[PDB]
Amino acid sequence: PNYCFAGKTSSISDLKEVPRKNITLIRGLGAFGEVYEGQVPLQVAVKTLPEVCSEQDELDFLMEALIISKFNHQNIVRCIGVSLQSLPRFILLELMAGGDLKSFLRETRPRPSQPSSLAMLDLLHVARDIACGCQYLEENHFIHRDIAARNCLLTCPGPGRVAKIADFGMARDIYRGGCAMLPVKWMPPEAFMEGIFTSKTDTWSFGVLLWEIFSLGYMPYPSKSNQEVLEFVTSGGRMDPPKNCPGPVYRIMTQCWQHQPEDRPNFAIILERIEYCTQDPDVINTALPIEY
Repeated sequence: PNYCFAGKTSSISDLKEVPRKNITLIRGLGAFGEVYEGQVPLQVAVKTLPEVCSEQDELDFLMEALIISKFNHQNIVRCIGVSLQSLPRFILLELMAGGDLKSFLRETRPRPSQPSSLAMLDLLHVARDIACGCQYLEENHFIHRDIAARNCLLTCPGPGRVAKIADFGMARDIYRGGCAMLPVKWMPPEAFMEGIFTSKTDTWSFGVLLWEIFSLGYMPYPSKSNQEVLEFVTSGGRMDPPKNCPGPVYRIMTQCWQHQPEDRPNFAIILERIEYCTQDPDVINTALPIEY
């Protein structure tokens, strides 16, 4: 099977096959398939394909490799290569020691133990990082379909951290699952209703990611089920600001959640507005809540 991105066609032959003897698994790092820290030395993350898998699982794994390998942007996780000619098959990825963004936010919340673990600027930098990645996808006409905190990774826990889009499983499934597994809480009305997807789809999802970020890792639409959210959003309902969220930041969210896709900003505009928030002393001097 071939893969097309940015007007070019690649195949399995285009993937950089790394000799299996050059790859060593160091430690597990935590649904389908496991992820390890590895060495090729170059430190990598290793995603494995279970040997007990269907032919469709194999094609899915291949397509994931093709998709990530063809992106070229600092805010999308790099693919070092693959090891598909030995079993179990490997995809070799940029090692992201900070882990996933949702877990990071939850575990690094300000507490009386760590009163200054995070500040507004840290959150705005994460938002900018992912918005930069989204802008790259948008300008290359790639619709992610699942922009959410769980699908982003951090290079490290500490101050120089960079956030990157990591998981492209939904886009992979669509490129060629069930209702219960659909990320409804991240989807715009035209998406779950008509199955219409555009870049304005990802704009809506990014608004929800922004809420995730500034809530410090809460599940969107607290206390609402998927179907309750669907009816809520379809009726015009929107989330309230996260605790202590600056007005200028919340306004970016609500612009991302405009009912009509044409009324939602593209990512160039979103980046401009995030940048403006980062300049505003009243925004960045706002204290985040301390979780007791």
